[PDB]
Amino acid sequence: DPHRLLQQLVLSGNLIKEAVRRLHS
Amino acid sequence: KVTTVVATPGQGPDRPQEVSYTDTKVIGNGSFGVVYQAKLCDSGELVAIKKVLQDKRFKNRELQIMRKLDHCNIVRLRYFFYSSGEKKDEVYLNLVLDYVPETVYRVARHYSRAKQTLPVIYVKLYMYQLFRSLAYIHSFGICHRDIKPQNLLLDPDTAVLKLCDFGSAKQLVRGEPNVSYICSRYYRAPELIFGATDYTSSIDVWSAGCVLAELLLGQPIFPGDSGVDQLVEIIKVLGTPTREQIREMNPNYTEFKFPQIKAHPWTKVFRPRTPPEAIALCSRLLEYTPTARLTPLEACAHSFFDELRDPNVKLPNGRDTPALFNFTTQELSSNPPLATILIPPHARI
Repeated sequence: DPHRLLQQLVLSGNLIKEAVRRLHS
Repeated sequence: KVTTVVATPGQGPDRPQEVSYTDTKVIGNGSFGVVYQAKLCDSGELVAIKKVLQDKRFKNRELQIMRKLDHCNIVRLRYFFYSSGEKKDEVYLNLVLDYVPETVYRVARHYSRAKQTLPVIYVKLYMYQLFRSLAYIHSFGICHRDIKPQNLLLDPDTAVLKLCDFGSAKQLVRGEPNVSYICSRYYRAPELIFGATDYTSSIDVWSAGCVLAELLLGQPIFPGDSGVDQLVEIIKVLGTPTREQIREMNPNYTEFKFPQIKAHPWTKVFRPRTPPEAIALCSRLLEYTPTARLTPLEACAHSFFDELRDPNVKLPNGRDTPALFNFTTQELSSNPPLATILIPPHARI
């Protein structure tokens, strides 16, 4: 579930960091 | 059969009239409600009728918004009437809008399937009108929040564009929070993805830059698969935002550490033959910093649209260009003096 996933990345403060990771895979 | 109802004129005196229509038929469904298409029995004209379930106690955001609006690049609300709700505290509002089967989406998808690109003339014409409508609705503090190719109606002979489907539109009031998961994924501004709730109508400009970019490329520029993939798609072009940019988008988002990726050249995002000024304009629309995006009016006045302000200009089919300079005070309010640049001395009456 991506909304939740997004909601967590945003709450946790790992949105940019996570997106970059995916950017490299 | 021929349906007849008592309706109120969208723009005009609050006194009802009868209104008969026919050849009614559903053309759209969803959470919002239902949409039909029909023909007016005394006007012949075809129209769309959006039927929404509304709570009697409150007003209807969409209805209230469409009533202030009276612009040439915005779908006109012909009439509106009500229907018997089922649950005592509910009614069905019937917005009787204007019907145009053609959309910038269909057109764009047309050329795309034909493997070629949309003529620059049309890209300037469409984007231009899009901005005026934006400038106009924004002047009221109204944000559409759902700008995309599909919500842009076209007259195939006149080349006139109209913004439509204000189902997500809302009159924004600073200090009052707005839902952050709004707007069609591919067109959603970065700040919305970062959870901003204090955003401005400049999320409509980010969206417009996306439509523009789409017309130049032949397909949406940021086809994210989810909310996280949307940002990844954005990062692929703009790279990662700077802290200053993040602060700007969402003053309340914190990320202590993240790898910094630089942006790719706009000159390479698009095909080699892409007109430079379209790229230039696009770079001032697709910015991370909301406050840095050009305003609709500033965009209408952009060098990319200079050819529309030329006296000789005509459509590829010899036809004249729609009304491009009939700006009103309302429409110019944000920066009245720009009026001298937007309105060619060859249009002054």
